Amino acid sequence: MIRTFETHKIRKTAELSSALWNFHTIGTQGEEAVIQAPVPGCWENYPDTVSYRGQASYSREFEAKGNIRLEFKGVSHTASVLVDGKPVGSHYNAYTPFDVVLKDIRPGIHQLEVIADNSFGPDSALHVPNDYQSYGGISRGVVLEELGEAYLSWIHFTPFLRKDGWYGKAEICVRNLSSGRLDGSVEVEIGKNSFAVLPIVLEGEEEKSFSTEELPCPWAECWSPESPVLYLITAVLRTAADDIIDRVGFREIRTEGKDILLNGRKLRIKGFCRHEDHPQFGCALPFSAMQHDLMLIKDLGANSIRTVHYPNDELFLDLCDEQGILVWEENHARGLSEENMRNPHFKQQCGDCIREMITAHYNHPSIYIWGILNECASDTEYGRECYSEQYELIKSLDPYRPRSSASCRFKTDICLGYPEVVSYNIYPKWYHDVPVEDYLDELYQWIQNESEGTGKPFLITEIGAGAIYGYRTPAHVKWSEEYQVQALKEQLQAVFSREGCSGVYIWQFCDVRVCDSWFGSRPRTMNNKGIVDEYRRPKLAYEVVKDSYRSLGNYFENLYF
Amino acid sequence: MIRTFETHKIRKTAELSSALWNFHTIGTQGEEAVIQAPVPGCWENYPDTVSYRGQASYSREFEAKGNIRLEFKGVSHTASVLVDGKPVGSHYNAYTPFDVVLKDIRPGIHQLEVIADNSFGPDSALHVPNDYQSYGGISRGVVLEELGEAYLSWIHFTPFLRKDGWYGKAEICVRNLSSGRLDGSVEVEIGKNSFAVLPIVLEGEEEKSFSTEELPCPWAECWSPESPVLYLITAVLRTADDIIDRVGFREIRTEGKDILLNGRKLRIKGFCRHEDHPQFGCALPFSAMQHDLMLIKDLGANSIRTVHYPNDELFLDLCDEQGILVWEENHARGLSEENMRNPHFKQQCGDCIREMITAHYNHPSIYIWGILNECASDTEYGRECYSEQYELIKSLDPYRPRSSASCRFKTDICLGYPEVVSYNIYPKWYHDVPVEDYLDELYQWIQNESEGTGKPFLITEIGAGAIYGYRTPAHVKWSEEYQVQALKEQLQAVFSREGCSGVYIWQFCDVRVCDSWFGSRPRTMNNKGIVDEYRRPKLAYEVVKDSYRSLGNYFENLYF
Amino acid sequence: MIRTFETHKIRKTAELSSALWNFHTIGTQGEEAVIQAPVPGCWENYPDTVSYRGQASYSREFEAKGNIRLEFKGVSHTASVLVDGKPVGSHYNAYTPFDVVLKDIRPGIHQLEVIADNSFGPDSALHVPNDYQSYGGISRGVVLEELGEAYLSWIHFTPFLRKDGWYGKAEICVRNLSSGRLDGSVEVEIGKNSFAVLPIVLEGEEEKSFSTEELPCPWAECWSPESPVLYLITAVLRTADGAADDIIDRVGFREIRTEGKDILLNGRKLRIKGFCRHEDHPQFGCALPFSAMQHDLMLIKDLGANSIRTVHYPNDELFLDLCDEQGILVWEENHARGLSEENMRNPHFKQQCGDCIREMITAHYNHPSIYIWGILNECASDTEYGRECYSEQYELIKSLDPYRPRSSASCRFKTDICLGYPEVVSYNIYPKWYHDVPVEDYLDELYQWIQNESEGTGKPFLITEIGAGAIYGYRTPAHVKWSEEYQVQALKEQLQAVFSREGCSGVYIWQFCDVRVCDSWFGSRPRTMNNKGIVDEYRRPKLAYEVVKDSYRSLGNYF
Ligand SMILES: [Cl-]
Ligand SMILES: [Cl-]
Ligand SMILES: [Cl-]
Repeated sequence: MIRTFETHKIRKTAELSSALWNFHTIGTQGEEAVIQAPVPGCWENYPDTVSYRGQASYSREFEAKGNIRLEFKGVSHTASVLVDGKPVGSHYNAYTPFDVVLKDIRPGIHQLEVIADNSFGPDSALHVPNDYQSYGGISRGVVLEELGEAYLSWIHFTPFLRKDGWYGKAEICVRNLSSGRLDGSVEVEIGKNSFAVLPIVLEGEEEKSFSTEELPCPWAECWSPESPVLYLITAVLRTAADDIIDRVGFREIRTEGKDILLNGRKLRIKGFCRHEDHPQFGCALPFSAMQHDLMLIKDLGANSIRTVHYPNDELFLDLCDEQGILVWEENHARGLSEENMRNPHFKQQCGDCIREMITAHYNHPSIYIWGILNECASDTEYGRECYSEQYELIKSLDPYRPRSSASCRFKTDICLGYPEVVSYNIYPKWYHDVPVEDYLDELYQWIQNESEGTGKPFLITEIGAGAIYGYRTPAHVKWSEEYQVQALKEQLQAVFSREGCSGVYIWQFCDVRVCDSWFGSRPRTMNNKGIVDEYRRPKLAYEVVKDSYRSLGNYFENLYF
Repeated sequence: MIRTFETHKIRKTAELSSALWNFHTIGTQGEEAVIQAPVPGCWENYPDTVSYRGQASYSREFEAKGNIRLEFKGVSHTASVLVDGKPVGSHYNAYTPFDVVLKDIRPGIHQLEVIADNSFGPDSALHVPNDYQSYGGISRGVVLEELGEAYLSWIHFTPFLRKDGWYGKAEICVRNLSSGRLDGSVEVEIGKNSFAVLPIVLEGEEEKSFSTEELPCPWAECWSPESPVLYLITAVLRTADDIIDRVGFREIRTEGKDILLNGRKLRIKGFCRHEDHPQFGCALPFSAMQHDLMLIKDLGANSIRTVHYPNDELFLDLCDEQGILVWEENHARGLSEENMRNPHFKQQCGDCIREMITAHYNHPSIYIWGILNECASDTEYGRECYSEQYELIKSLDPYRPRSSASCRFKTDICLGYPEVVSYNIYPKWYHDVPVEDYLDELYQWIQNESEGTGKPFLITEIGAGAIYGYRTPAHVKWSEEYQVQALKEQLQAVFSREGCSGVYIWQFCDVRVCDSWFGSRPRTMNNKGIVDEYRRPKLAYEVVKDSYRSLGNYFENLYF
Repeated sequence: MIRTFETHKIRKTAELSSALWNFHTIGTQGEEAVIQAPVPGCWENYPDTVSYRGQASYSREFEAKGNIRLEFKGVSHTASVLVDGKPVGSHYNAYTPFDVVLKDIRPGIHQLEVIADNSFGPDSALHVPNDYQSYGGISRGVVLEELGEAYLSWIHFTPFLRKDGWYGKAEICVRNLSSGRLDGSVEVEIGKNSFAVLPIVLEGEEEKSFSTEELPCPWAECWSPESPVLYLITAVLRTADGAADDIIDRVGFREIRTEGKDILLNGRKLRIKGFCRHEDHPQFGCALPFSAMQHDLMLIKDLGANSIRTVHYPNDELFLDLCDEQGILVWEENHARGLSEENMRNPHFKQQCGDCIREMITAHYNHPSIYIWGILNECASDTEYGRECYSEQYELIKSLDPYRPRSSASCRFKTDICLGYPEVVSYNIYPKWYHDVPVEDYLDELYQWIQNESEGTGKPFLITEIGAGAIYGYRTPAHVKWSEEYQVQALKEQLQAVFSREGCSGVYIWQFCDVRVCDSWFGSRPRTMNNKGIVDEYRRPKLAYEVVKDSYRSLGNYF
């Protein structure tokens, strides 16, 4: 399983994942055991490599002829792809998809080998020792596609809410693998309604996109948390032959003043930060584990998830689309110092992550905002140059969705003029003993009186508290579940009564494994601020969050007129 | 119960602790509940004050006439004593004893009240937010004595090992409560052997001490871990009063790189142990003390280090009787140069040292006095403080060796002063370096670059954290498996380190700490116990036992 | 420490416990090395004997001359006492005190040895494989007394509430150790008020009891939970030598009486808000120190309870002292739990029950906290032979204590044939734990059967056990049994029902804390523990702690 729907009926495709591949670590003189390992999977979950950091090899065979495309949905975190022993592709970043395209291969059985590497060091500017784990392995699916002379690389659909109803625009990218000029058309349907036919002309080996005009969609129903209506959009390429199928929802997301507006209504965010992490599956969570998390998150009363701190599996985003859950998705970065951001690969790897993330995820109605550079050095001049570059990269790829960044630069951020939404991570009553209301008011007033973020929508993108599941004390000391109950009660009461604040993401949904270097401040070498523990067992604070989130709706309905 | 033996047969004494007193917190405008609270006890263990920091009041009644003495073995941490509503004494520091002497009180029933305070702030230089808890309450016992017009305030006995066997010297301090001059004698016996009779002459209101000569003790058998023979020493004043203590005939001295007990080269197999228990705070009863001791003995240890303050004399009694060697230190842990410059610091350290050595002089188990654990021994002001306190110790007990647990890795400027050089190190917990390499780099520097060169060397702390119950195949830090492998490596290194006399593992059990340390202390506990706070053995318990049981108390096979 | 007050000022005494003694196992094919062990203590808490069942030796020395008494407050569970290598006494039952009296011993150093045995088998009819542990060792204190030619063996004080105020009677037992006749008097004062003088004539080697009349005590204030006023009662034996001996105890002026369906305390209708509590602790076995006792009591008071039931044996006098001073009502029972009809015809059963009852009431008579005597918890009250035993033992209690009410915690649901005998009818029930039946229905069906079809009709009625299991830390959204959430639900329904039941004087929750049990019970006892505590064995509150506290604190001590 790769998506919750079929993305191709014409193109010949087959999943190479959901299978056992041959696996062995590399980097030694001797023999290494070859074991049969699951793909998707993380090798930190296999008994003999629970602690392995380094390179390892995954291999299997496949059968194919002609022009082929191998799509990799995620390899943690550095990949080299070899087909029949020849290097044919490479990739950095565990959390965004990539592909290898091979022209006119011999028919028959081929050998596929992926070298996966989770090492830290100078080549890796995003994956570093950090407050979450960098796993190793083929952590998301793998797809073999047999192509013809040309194929549909992607389709991006954009809804528009006009005075008279829903309009839409489609943009399609076609890649010609033939050395000669190519002619044809692309026919586009949305939910079996006719939409457009685009004439295509490609010069030899050209990749180019073609846009339709803004067309009416009088048949379209809204996507919203209360009614998550989705449509399949289909593009069929005809030459002298190929398709792509995606899913869309008709919703508008814009900011106006201090309001985040969804389909014209003032949104209240009731959210969770959620890592892709699980004690048995690493970051390779199967469908069943995803939906289990989503059902707990819905039980808690939440309407939104924030993908700390990297792009998520499209299968998870699909499930948010289908259930009306709003998504903040951000590029892969957490807590990087100014010196970290001057790594010579940092800008290229951020740009690559952003490009791949938005190109792949453009169509997900659940995604209402793009985030960047969580807790990076937004208080420095060199930091500001990076924030500016990446914010403008986002706008060039998606001019419509709002943008933001979760800041921890308390009253020293110099980048708040750039985003549409100002967002702050704060931990009063955990890392600072100050009443939450006072801390939040001091920060909010500074933003409005002293920063270029004034008058914009404002989110608390992290608030919460640690608790080791099972540690309970009449003294309610920090790390006890009782103390976490008290902290979350006070924290949520303050954020939801802060005028000008659109809502909150609790840090965080579940406890998460972190890097060994963080052990000193991370009991059990875990981040323990989950409202459920790593085994999804509800801590005492679970009932406090549920009471709070279930007492509030998705929209501000009773604001002053 | 105050001691494991009776310290008085002539003097009239009654224990006022081991009882319920009336208790309420103070500092409010309204009514506070009066509850019946145990003494000894810490109010952090009573349900309604588990989080209380501040002042509280303890009171009961007692019957007495004439001259009386009220001895407090411990009040956590600042005390004010009132009798019939009049202030009559005060005290700072939870861990040392003190007394209140009142002259010629009317007969009948009297009101005793103790105001205990565990507050932090500028008045308190030793009790600070720290990596252990500052409890509140009457945490050790309370004794009422009815006195005549003079009494024995203490007796100190010193054994000497000479060419021809054991000698002894005794010093007794007598205090006169009458305005008139006082003449008498003091008869001293050890184990019902005649020892000396000292003539006494005291001016009015004078406290003065008198010493016997060095006298042979050919009947004396030695005290040692293998054979902890003890004798009762009794001093009887005649003008009428007595004092009884216990002594052991053992010699402790350093010679080169050796710590010598009765001429034999000692190997320390130790545990750091706080006075901490989840039910009893720092007010552990006899049964809880002996339970710890039986675990420590089962582990193969021969020694305990009183981190980071003097211990209950009842615990030291149990160590004397069981042959356990004790490192006892004054109350201080981790104080910066700025903390040490607190206007009260020098006074409070001096008072702690005086009360500690005066009260504990006779315990044969105590083989070394420590000071100023992890204080600022790398600074000049620190050195001034270490110097003063080391010399104070020598003036009070010129015979035991002195030391200090340092963490000033290659920067300590105070290693010229003590008889033993001692270091706290945490390789494979706080620093990922092979233990053998870290210890070698430190040991070489001491020998080649410091005035600690050529003296005996102890590791006074080494260990690793483990949250009891957290286990994982990945052996991450805080898992019990990781603590197993850390301790195995650490112990292997210290016992193979030539020049090192042994080790105190940090630590025996998990210990509650202050809320300000939560960030680096899971569960607001120090989790480096080999047993958890409920005394349940962690996985590493078997690794320590395997190490300690495979080694004796002495270096028997050194090069000749 | 043996008691919270001094029981002697004239008699010369010295505690031999609160000390290390020499300890080694005996009778094994292993090494029997000697270690230094605490007394009081249980050897299951010493690392090398954590699993040891059998015999072991405790020894120390003492110095004494002439007539001596050695008092043993508790040896678990079978003792042989030797002095200077010669056997001088023996005892069965872990939980009652006993003494050894020795005439005219040589002066100087003596060797004391105690062989303690916790084995199960045919000689032991009370200590059996059971739902609680039979520890081994000297588990309570030991006292050496140097006596003269006679001594005060006990003093029993009984208050009476009359129309014109408090009255009192005192009975003293004096034991002459001389072969010659003894003339003297016993002078008794209560709180420094003069009470009585009893003239004494004792033949050679006689032990005899002497009573006063019922005398007025106009100065006396009463004992109650709200005001637990206590007085020290002092008896001094005066002979030709002067004040030759004494005995000091403590009393409280309170009346306990049943009248109809009411348990009356100083006239008021009592409500029991109680806990069953074993003497069990994971570090201390059954040898809990003063600090551990008071920690338990402070938790029990925090929970809103006013009463404790000593499941299932007599308790340390130190604990009962602490209940006296804090106004906690005590149900105390003899040592027996769940013994079948066949278990009860063990040839030693009646002797051992009788010995336990005699020692319990003779030693504990004066405690004002004790308001009721229980016997034979969950024994074979539905059989004819069981009835015979109940009748014997109830009659034995009345001959030792004709004033306190009596009872027995029954589980013979609608089949008990012994409810005519006691003053209070008591039942253990576990609806919503062992039977899935709504608590109110089950309790109604039982209570109507008692009023309509048994000779228990019209008497006061208690639920002496109700509760549910929970393994601390096991929590699940499914609220399965053994989860802490399920225990919350069960206790809420359970306490609502009992306090709603017309004719019920109250309840003892089973139980205060989780308790170690015998290995043979493991099949139904997770962790080889009884897990029905409201705190766990380490005294950590389970979720149901808050449910109990809300229930108990919403009700007063009286109807
Ligand atoms: Cl954390
Ligand atoms: Cl720790
Ligand atoms: Cl159970």
